Amino acid sequence: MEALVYTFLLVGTLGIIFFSIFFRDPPRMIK
Amino acid sequence: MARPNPNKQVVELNRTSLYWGLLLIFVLAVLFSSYIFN
Amino acid sequence: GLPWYRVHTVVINDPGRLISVHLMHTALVSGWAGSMALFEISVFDPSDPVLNPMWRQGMFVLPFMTRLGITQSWGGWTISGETATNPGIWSYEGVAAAHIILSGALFLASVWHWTYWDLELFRDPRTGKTALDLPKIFGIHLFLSGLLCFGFGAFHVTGVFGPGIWVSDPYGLTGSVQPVAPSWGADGFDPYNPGGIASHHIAAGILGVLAGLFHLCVRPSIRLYFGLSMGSIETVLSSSIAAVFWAAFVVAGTMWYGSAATPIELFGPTRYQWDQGFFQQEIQKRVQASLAEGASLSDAWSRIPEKLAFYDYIGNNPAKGGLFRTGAMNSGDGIAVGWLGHASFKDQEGRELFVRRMPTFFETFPVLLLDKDGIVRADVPFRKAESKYSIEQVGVSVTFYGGELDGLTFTDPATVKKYARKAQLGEIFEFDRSTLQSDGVFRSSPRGWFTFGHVCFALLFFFGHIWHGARTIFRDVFAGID
Amino acid sequence: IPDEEDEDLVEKAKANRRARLAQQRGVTRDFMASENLTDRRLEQELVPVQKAVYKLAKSGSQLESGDLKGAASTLSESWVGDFSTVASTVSGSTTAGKLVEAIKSVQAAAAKGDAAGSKRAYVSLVSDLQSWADASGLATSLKGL
Amino acid sequence: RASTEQTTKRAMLGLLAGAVAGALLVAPAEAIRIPSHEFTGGMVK
Amino acid sequence: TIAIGTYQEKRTWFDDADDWLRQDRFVFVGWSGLLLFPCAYFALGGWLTGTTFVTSWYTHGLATSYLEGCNFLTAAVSTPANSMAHSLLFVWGPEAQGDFTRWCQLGGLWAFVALHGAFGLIGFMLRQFEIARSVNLRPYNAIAFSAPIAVFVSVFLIYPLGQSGWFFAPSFGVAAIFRFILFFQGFHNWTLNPFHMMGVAGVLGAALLCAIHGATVENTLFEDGDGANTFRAFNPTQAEETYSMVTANRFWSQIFGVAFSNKRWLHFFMLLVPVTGLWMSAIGVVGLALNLRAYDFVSQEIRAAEDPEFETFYTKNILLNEGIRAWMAAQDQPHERLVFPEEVLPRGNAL
Amino acid sequence: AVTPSLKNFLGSLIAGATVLGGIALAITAVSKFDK
Amino acid sequence: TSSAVASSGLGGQQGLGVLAAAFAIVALATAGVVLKQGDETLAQVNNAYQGDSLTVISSRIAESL
Amino acid sequence: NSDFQEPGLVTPLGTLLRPLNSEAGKVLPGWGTTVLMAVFILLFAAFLLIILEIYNSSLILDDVSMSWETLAK
Amino acid sequence: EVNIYGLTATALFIIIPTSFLLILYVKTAST
Ligand code: CLA
Ligand code: CLA
Ligand code: CLA
Ligand code: CLA
Ligand SMILES: C=Cc1c(C)c2cc3nc(c4c5[nH]c(cc6nc(cc1[nH]2)C(C)=C6CC)c(C)c5C(=O)[C@@H]4C(=O)OC)[C@@H](CCC(=O)OC/C=C(\C)CCC[C@H](C)CCC[C@H](C)CCCC(C)C)[C@@H]3C
Ligand SMILES: CCCCCCCCCCCCCCCC(=O)OC[C@H](COP(=O)(O)OC[C@@H](O)CO)OC(=O)CCCCCCCCCCCCCCC
Ligand SMILES: CC1=C(/C=C/C(C)=C/C=C/C(C)=C/C=C/C=C(C)/C=C/C=C(C)/C=C/C2=C(C)CCCC2(C)C)C(C)(C)CCC1
Ligand SMILES: CC1=C(/C=C/C(C)=C/C=C/C(C)=C/C=C/C=C(C)/C=C/C=C(C)/C=C/C2=C(C)CCCC2(C)C)C(C)(C)CCC1
Repeated sequence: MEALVYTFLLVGTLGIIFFSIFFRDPPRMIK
Repeated sequence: MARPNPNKQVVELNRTSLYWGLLLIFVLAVLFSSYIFN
Repeated sequence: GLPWYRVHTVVINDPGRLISVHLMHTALVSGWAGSMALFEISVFDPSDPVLNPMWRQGMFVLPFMTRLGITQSWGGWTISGETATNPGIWSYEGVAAAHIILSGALFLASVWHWTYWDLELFRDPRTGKTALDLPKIFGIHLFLSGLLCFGFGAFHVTGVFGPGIWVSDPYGLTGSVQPVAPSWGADGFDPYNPGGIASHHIAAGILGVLAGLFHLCVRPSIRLYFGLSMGSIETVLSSSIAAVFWAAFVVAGTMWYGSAATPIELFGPTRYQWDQGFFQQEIQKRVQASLAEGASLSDAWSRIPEKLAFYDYIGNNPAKGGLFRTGAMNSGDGIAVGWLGHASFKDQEGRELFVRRMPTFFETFPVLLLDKDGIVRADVPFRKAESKYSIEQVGVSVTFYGGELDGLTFTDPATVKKYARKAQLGEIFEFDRSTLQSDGVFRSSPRGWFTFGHVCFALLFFFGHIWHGARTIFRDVFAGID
Repeated sequence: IPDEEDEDLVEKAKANRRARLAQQRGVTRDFMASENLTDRRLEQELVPVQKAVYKLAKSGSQLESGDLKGAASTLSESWVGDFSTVASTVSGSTTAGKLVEAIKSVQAAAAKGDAAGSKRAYVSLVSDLQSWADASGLATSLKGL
Repeated sequence: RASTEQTTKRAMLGLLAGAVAGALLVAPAEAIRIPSHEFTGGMVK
Repeated sequence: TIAIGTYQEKRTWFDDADDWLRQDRFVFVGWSGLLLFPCAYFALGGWLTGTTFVTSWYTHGLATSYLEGCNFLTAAVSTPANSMAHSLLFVWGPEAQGDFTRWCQLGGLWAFVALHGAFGLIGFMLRQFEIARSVNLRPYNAIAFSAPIAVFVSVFLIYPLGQSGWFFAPSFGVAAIFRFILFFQGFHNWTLNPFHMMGVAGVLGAALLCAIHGATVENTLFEDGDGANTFRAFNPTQAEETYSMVTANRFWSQIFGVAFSNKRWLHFFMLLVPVTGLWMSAIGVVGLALNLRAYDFVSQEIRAAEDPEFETFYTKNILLNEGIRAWMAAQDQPHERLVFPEEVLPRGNAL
Repeated sequence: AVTPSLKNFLGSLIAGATVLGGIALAITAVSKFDK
Repeated sequence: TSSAVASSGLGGQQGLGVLAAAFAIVALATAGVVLKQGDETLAQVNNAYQGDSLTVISSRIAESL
Repeated sequence: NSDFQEPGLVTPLGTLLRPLNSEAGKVLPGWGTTVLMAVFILLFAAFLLIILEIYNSSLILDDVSMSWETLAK
Repeated sequence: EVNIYGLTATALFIIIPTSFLLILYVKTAST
């Protein structure tokens, strides 16, 4: 059960990283 | 029910703040899960 | 569009909403007190008060109720192990229910003050704008606090109207809730003297009143008014954070080092009692006195109460613990059930050997049986290592005096080795480990958890004091105005 | 980390823990007396029982001869209640009930005719009180102040 | 036993130490201070 | 009514003192100076004297001084003996009895330096506040320094206070600090504590931010100078910034995936990372002060004990800690009077 | 009774008062001289 | 005049009533504390001396019959 | 706004307690009683030092024993 | 099902802050 929890947490971190990279709010404030 | 309070603003959270918070909570969970489960 | 961390600042001006918010916080804290009281009462096991006290069961708020006079319970039991016939209105359950009722009443008052925020009381007659006369408010509040402190010191602790407080013997064998007559001389300043409490709560009390009067009748100087920015509500926040910060360190230090307000019979022994051989020295002095009086060694060691021997055990040391070793002490090494007795080790020659006790630092310590001269005479190799002085070779034997295994002796090396490893922890003891499924690692007592939490909060509140003082002194720069 | 061991006499120690707890009271009191300290915790709830046992012993001594009917008069001079409440504190509503029943019964028997029945009831009461003191673990402290 | 075994090297080293220290202490202080005069000399507070 | 402004009353001695203190000279004294310059001075002095003449022979059984033949790396100002548990070690206190030589021998110089240094840190933080107020700036440097002062307070005062005495506080020296580090590794498993992990992340990320920011700013500069050297093509009175934020943002958004778009947020992040890391480290060491260490991983210990044929790097670290403790305790803690025979000293070949 | 430690502590109070007075007199004298 | 009214009100109420209540409470409590510390420090109950007979002999008197 | 957006609600307790929150901002001329505050601060610092040294065993008095053994009086 | 309380702690720590942040983001995004 612990392995599943660890894998889920790591997958969630990776998904957050991916979303931040690709689905970020556009930076028109300065550009 | 007496008079609307002029001091009534609204909290606002842009997307970058959301990503920062989610990353913080998930990374803290990653760090502390092994210790909590022993 | 306030950020998530500047949200509550919406209450920084209107006093009514501030009062409502503070009422909500008070209700939450009181409800927590009641809920923890109920939870611990549900989990508490009062059958054994000698080998299974409060501090071994992980209780936190129960000792704080007991320290001031709450002993009985509606379940018929008492914190003493006796049975109560007329618990009365003021029991553990009664106190918890009272706190819950107060939490609810404060919640209702909070919602009322939130609804009716605009009150004439908060507008000064001149300029008709919201304002608080902070010096006079402080005077009133200080007057009330001093009055309450004096009342507590002269009516509750001294026992003229109240029950008293928890006083115990130096070794924590027999303690109870008794009146505490004030002590005024220089002996009232060592915090191991309970009297010093009562006297304090009188003296300070009186001064409070006087101080309050002054702060009601004398206005601050203009230089002080502008220097400390007494017109802003944020300077008072900074000062109050500093005060609670200081109090947090003071209470944490008293809890860790010990005082008359933190008896070992409610919160458990301190690590400095194990380091300095307090209970060990007392036990040895009693055994030697009995021997000089003339008596058998078994008889001399059978007149030491189980409680005193239990205090002389490293497992009860608050220092031996872990940050993530959660739960009560019973869940670490099991529920104590009996005292095996004092173990005396004798080699084939006949000279008595003494086991080197484990220092607090060492998570694991090698076992060394050494004679009265400090010379190592036996030990156990690390792990299947070549041995020159070993239990098998030197042929040491363990004899038990007092306790359950009174008069028995062992010679087989396996049992002597096991009891030698058990002995370095202090007095040998017998543990039921199958009830709570205890893993086998030492846990920390309420002392350690209290001290850790409050020192951490003290540091965080130092940072808070710095930040809020900076935001007070630099108000104009932060606001970007003249 | 410490291992299991502990064999299986843990059941033996845990089964009769109440008797050891009762017996430890005398050891603690002797420890305090030798240390020249004051218990100020168990002695306060023991002086009323001390006076009760003295008064009951005198009642028996002056009743056995049958020379005075005032046994009943001094038997219930507002001291039996204190003994009953402290005994209930020690044991609670089970042994204390028996002790109060016995003391009232012997008082009634003495008040009726001070006949052989009263003496038999007094002897039974003394035996029951001695057994209760032995069980409570205070037996070493009652006698001889 | 501990005792210095050199007799006259003390003065020879001390003269050089003082001569070097004077210059080495005056120069960097000058370099750092001149900008301090510049900054606090008309645009300060 | 009788209103009033600010400073509309007669002058006072305080006004003259304040005017003199807050002048414009080479060194800004200010009020905080009265607490900072003396204290800090003595601290430094103490240490230097401590590292030059006094010895730790009677406290630790060591020789730590230039007069005894030690380097700069090995010299130190050792902590007092464990017998002086938490005595503040005043020169006039019951221990030294007013004797300066015996005071130095007993180790009171360490307490002198530590206390005066703590008050010097307080004075320095107050000095930062005073300078910021004098120049009408937000005092974020005060918080950035609240970080190291918290670390110092924790390590040098709360840890020894929770332990048996000052003896276990760090001794002011290079090799002394290395001994402190190895002692924590052996006895507390400090590397496995989540809070030292957070502090390590903070510090390394701070270094990364510093390097990346410097490189990006120096490699997106605007060409406003004919010469091949770009340092002279700038004066403090510029109007526009000297580097292209748009180009840096695009570069780090195409190489890494995310990039800053706000100077204030970027520099505040640079401020935030180290402070948070060091505060977490301070909380961890406060926990260690009570021996509340992250050491167990109880499941791993149980599994390793059950079957010897199960070895993870955690178990090897535990064995290394056992070795460190056993082989160090003999001399690192002379007050214990420990004599471990070679038979019982842990060894790898005995596994 | 006045134990030696108490005497030393009182002397320490006197000495610290002297040091504070010295700092105060220094700042007072120099401030008055310059203004 | 707002401050005039406030000054009159404070000088009256918070100048007399607060002092009176504080003095009354402090005097009552300190008098009680002193009286109970100088008069009653130990609890005294029961009376009379009795050591002539002990329960054992009286019990031993009435078992033959 | 007029009188800070019309007068607030009036309650009997509000009128009773109004005097205690009316004179906001009133101050004394000059330094007032700051010297007494300094004197009391110094005395309090001395008191704190005394208790700290008593509880740190840097100031041994005859009456105090400073150990658990004082719990037996 | 091992360390039920640990699993509950982890789940709550992952859910409550996540739900709070998402609710705030949705509430502000309506503007
Ligand atoms: C300072 C306040 C304080 C103190 C000293 C204690 C002390 C104690 N409590 Mg109490 N408790 C408190 C506040 C406090 N509690 C509050 C506010 C609550 C309400 C939630 C409770 C509810 C509570 C219950 C329900 C129980 C206790 C129990 C205990 C005992 C076991 C030790 C412990 O807490 O677990 C060890 C502590 C920890 C593991 C916490 C580690 C602290 C780190 C620094 C936090 C890091 C958090 C991190 C950032 C996020 C992690 C995320 C991760 C979960 C995924 C001990 C006597 C138990 C007991 O034995 O009672 C019978 C028990 O059953 N407490
Ligand atoms: C008497 C205590 C006290 C009081 C009344 C306040 C009140 C205030 N603070 Mg201060 N503060 C305090 C203690 C206090 N603080 C301490 C101890 C610290 C050190 C950590 C700080 C650090 C601090 C900073 C750095 C800032 C404030 C700010 C503020 C204002 C907005 C509140 C806020 O952060 O948004 C509301 C915050 C949240 C809704 C987030 C809560 C999430 C937390 C982090 C985790 C959950 C907490 C948990 C449920 C309960 C913990 C209980 C524990 C305290 C025992 C408000 C006036 C802010 C301000 O106005 O300045 C511009 C600001 O920037 N405070
Ligand atoms: C502002 C500068 C400053 C500061 C903050 C300190 C602070 C400190 N010094 Mg340092 N020191 C300083 C300047 C300073 N010193 C200077 C200039 C010298 C050279 C002369 C020294 C020489 C020195 C030595 C040699 C030692 C210290 C020590 C200490 C510590 C003990 C403080 C103590 O008990 O003093 C006394 C504190 C007070 C007297 C507080 C003021 C209270 C006033 C006087 C109250 C008066 C009111 C009233 C009359 C009292 C009534 C009571 C009674 C008389 C009836 C402390 C960390 C000692 C230490 O701990 O080292 C390990 C130590 O050994 N310092
Ligand atoms: C990748 C490797 C790595 C890294 C990056 C770190 C990072 C850190 N460790 Mg380490 N650590 C590691 C591995 C690592 N650790 C390992 C493997 C071990 C073995 C267990 C340790 C054992 C260890 C211990 C035992 C401690 C740390 C601490 C720390 C923190 C130091 C904070 C600081 O600056 O304190 C140093 C800074 C101060 C004390 C501030 C005082 C600064 C004063 C005011 C300056 C004085 C003026 C001076 C005279 C001016 C001269 C300037 C001149 C030098 C140029 C930091 C988070 C410490 C910590 O923060 O704990 C709370 C600590 O106690 N770690
Ligand atoms: C090795 C670690 C380390 C050192 C040595 C250090 C040193 C310094 N940082 C300062 C500042 C700062 N440091 C900051 C953030 C940080 N600093 C960090 C880490 C360090 N910073 C970290 C990790 C951060 C991130 C949070 C900030 C934000 C500031 C400043 O604003 C300030 C500055 O202006 O820098 C230019 C200066 C403070 C001057 C001072 O002490 O005031 C005078 C007080 C004194 C002298 C009293 C100290 C006495 C000490 C405690 C006694 C021991 C002294 C002996 C010499 C010890 C020797 C020990 C041996 C091992 C060598 C000084 C140059
Ligand atoms: C008035 C002080 C003037 C400066 C004196 C010389 C300073 C340099 C000292 C170098 C070490 C030499 C040994 C001196 C030490 C020494 O010989 O003391 C001895 C002296 C008296 O002790 P006796 O020798 O009489 O004791 C003998 C036996 O009876 C002991 O049981 O102790 C004191 O009265 C306190 C002296 C403090 C001297 C230090 C002054 C600084 C005090 C702390 C200031 C705090 C300021 C806080 C501000 C907030
Ligand atoms: C209305 C009312 C009522 C009732 C009420 C009630 C029943 C209440 C309850 C209440 C409650 C029942 C409350 C509770 C609360 C709780 C709380 C408030 C908690 C808190 C917690 C915390 C805060 C935590 C924290 C933490 C943790 C988690 C651990 C460690 C870390 C930290 C510290 C972070 C009635 C009907 C009777 C009547 C009328 C009034
Ligand atoms: C006695 C004492 C005191 C005081 C003290 C002091 C204040 C001191 C000071 C001191 C000091 C103030 C010292 C200084 C020192 C210095 C040094 C020791 C230096 C060194 C240097 C070096 C070694 C260098 C090297 C180098 C260089 C840089 C150049 C070239 C290269 C080389 C690397 C070679 C008192 C009475 C208060 C108290 C008690 C103690």
